[PDB]
Amino acid sequence: VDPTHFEKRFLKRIRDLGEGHFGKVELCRYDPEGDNTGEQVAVKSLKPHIADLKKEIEILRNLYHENIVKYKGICTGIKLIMEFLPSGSLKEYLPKNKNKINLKQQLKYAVQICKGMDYLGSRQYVHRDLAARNVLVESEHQVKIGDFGLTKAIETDKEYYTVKDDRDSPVFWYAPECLMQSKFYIASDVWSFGVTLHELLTYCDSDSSPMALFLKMIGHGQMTVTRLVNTLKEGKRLPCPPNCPDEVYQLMRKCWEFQPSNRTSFQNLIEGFEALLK
Ligand SMILES: COc1ccc(Cl)cc1-c1nn(C)cc1NC(=O)c1cncc2cn(C)nc12
Repeated sequence: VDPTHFEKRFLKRIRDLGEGHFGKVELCRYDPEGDNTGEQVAVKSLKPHIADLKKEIEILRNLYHENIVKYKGICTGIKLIMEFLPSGSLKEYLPKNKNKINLKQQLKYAVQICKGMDYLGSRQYVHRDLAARNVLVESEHQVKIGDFGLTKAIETDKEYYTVKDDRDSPVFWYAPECLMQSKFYIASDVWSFGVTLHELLTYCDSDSSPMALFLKMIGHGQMTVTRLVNTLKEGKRLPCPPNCPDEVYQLMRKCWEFQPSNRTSFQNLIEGFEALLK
């Protein structure tokens, strides 16, 4: 018996957890005994791209870290089976738990995101989609990177992976090199982390989301990106979140050096946050 093989006959759908343009995540119970005592699992599938999900499955099957959602197996199109985190993403969790998640907890979540991302980069992968919606909450004390749908392998001795396609990109989390040349470096993930940190510090408030704040700064869906690149070239950046200490904001700003080669590393962020937590 292969513990990573989930038979369709016993994989029972319970309800939706979330959905995108092409992907879907559902809560299921894998219930071979048929009495509703089986383990609950999160199941990612595609809406009725298949090659992409097979690549994501193989990436996650080979990642093992406390701040990366656990791979459990497959159901064979194909479905990806993972552990289930009932608290969902930071985007759903933070607005409902502000009283519980103070600055000290926010900085510990920032450390955990950095550790999971640093592990990913050590494996020569660039995530390309780091945002609060992709950070899952295990508990009030732990977060995990929870999706790898856009993840690419950077070739050995190369510094970036080039992605040119017709798909909708999270442009308000993208570094200048991603917007201008579709080049993704590990440092491009650091830029996205700075935006995710801003979301975490604003408790994922929609009125002060990266998209809302950049749209206020820039003033059509087709001219948006050029005005965003120009704003970044001018040295403009997302403002300090409400009640965020300047020392935290300065670490966030080091994520957003214009050139990828000047940005902080994830390990330097971890050390900076650990110094503030002491
Ligand atoms: C990262 O989240 C997503 C990624 C991709 C897509 Cl199509 C949707 C979501 C998502 N949206 N919402 C509202 C809630 C989501 N997920 C979960 O609650 C979830 C829970 N436990 C383990 C999970 C593993 N994954 C991939 N997702 C997991």
